[PDB]
Amino acid sequence: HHHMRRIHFVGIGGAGMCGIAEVLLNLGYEVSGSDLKASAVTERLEKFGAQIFIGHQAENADGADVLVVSSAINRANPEVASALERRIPVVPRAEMLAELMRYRHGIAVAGTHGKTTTTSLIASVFAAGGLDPTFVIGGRLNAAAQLGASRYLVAEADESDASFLHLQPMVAVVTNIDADDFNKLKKTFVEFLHNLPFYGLAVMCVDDPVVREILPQIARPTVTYGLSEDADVRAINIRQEGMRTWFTVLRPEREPLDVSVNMPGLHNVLNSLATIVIATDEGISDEAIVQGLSGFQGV
Amino acid sequence: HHHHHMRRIHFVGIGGAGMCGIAEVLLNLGYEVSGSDLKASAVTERLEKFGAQIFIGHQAENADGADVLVVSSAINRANPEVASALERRIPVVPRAEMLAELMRYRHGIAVAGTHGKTTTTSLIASVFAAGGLDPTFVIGGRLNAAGTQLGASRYLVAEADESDASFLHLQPMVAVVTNIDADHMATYGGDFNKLKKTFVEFLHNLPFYGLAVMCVDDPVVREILPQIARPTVTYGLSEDADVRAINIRQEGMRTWFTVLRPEREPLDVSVNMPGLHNVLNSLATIVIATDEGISDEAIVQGLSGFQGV
Ligand SMILES: Cn1nc(Nc2nc(N[C@@H]3c4ccccc4C[C@@H]3O)nc3[nH]ncc23)cc1C(C)(C)C
Ligand SMILES: Cn1nc(Nc2nc(N[C@@H]3c4ccccc4C[C@@H]3O)nc3[nH]ncc23)cc1C(C)(C)C
Repeated sequence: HHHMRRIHFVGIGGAGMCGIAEVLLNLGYEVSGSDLKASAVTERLEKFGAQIFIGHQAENADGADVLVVSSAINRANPEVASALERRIPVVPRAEMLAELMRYRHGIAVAGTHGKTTTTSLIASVFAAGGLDPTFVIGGRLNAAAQLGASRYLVAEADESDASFLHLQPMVAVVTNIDADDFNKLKKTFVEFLHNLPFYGLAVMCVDDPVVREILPQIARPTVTYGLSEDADVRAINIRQEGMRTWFTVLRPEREPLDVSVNMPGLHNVLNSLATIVIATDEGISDEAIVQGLSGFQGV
Repeated sequence: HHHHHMRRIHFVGIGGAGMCGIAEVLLNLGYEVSGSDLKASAVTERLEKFGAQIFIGHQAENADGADVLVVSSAINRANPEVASALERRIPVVPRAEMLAELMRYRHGIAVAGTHGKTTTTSLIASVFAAGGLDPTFVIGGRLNAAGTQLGASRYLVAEADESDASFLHLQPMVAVVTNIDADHMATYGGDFNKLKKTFVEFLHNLPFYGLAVMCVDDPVVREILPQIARPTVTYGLSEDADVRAINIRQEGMRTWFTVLRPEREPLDVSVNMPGLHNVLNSLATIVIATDEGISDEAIVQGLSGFQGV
């Protein structure tokens, strides 16, 4: 009925691996893992319930329903070789990482520029609202308290990643689609957005020419943002004051809200606008949006 | 809306035989459903009794309040309901896309493969009904339920056509591949190779906790089996199938066979259709039924109760 009970990580002390294991533990799965040396990472994992093996031997994979490996599927590893011989699924860590969105309210931040900063800004505003998300930057899981505890999983989505077209987010942001086959690149972003359920939300920067271009092709609920006169969630009254930028944000069915972001540059007004759309969608108060954006120090 | 962005779905032409079933399921899921049609009918009256809001005629205002519009297929920008929706960035989707989407809300069992999808879908529905699971099932783009409340049960069984635009966007809990056959396409080319990758990508839409049900009698299914990084149960007459038919006795139009299953005693079943392919269709059904926890008696009675599509 449920065909994954025990997940085994080959190299579980690795920087991308330990976080995923911790989330799977918080989800209630049995997690085991092998690593070449014990560390604070593995010791923390066993206290969360991981079964830790030092060294690689075939028997370490016994009982596992699925194996997670760092990247390449290396049959020279005896744990992997045992799994493959017995037809146990072996998946790269990026695929298990994407899979985590199936269990959480996933917010995927895509686009050529601004993914990392916007992900960080969302995490800071959600923290100010007490929503304490787990968020993924550079393939590493962090919390804003065990990983995966929160209802929310905020993750950058890199268009060049093999897992990009397999995410199952509830909310997807596209900040821009930039040339830095471009037409195949556009279709990739359209297919990404159609992985939203019909009750999900596509958050689209209409200041970006290509995002605006593909907007009518997205058959999912949308909120647009930008400085553009037709953006649903719009920045006006922008006054750049040294290291902080003040602006008023217009939102559908809300009074104008005066905010500031504690970083200069017009692109950071855009990163903030994306964050505001998302925080607004989750019911975060004006006060928490103001504190998260203006209290922010950097990625 | 906030957090959940679909509350009301509007159907243009809701009285159509392909549309009314989808509306009924969405109503059973708890959504608000509205629909327009050129004339009232017994179909619209039934939908109104289930809670649908019915509009006769097409006027832009019929779409007011809708979060998503469903059209039969083509998106006709001359239709005032469609045009009003598009003007407001309300998604307008063909019914095949809304139909695919229903699997997200249900324990979806998608039956794929070049041959046998309809019979296997029907047999699974027959066995799940015998097990008291009251499945809704999809053959030919039409929704059906065990008896005559579409969508009431957790279970949704649907054929998955590789040539459909929604094929690589299904979210099943269980996926079947009966075979991957080139038919009149040649075997060792680029076209057939793209078809293989399509089936592999389809199976990778299973969650890691889902199940891939794979006919290893088929050469191409056997070929792609090592690429599937999902839990798999294989079936067939092959000696190495996890779930195997043996002791096959073809009796006119009725076929007896014994099924071997891991950790189970051999089970004698029969199907009321001739041909080894119907033994294969039955084996796929037994794998899924076994995985679901359905009793031997429901598997036997479900398979023998089926007379045809
Ligand atoms: C940290 N960071 N964050 C960004 N964020 C966004 N950048 C843009 N576009 C960009 C932009 C915006 C204004 C002037 C020049 C450019 C160039 C590019 O076009 N669009 C956006 N929409 N939502 C967010 C966002 C962009 C950047 C970089 C460019 C400093 C790496
Ligand atoms: C109704 N129906 N149902 C089927 N079901 C399955 N057919 C096959 N194989 C197929 C087969 C079988 C016998 C002769 C020719 C072919 C071609 C392909 O090879 N494999 C299977 N695995 N699970 C189920 C199943 C097949 C058929 C047809 C062929 C009568 C349309």
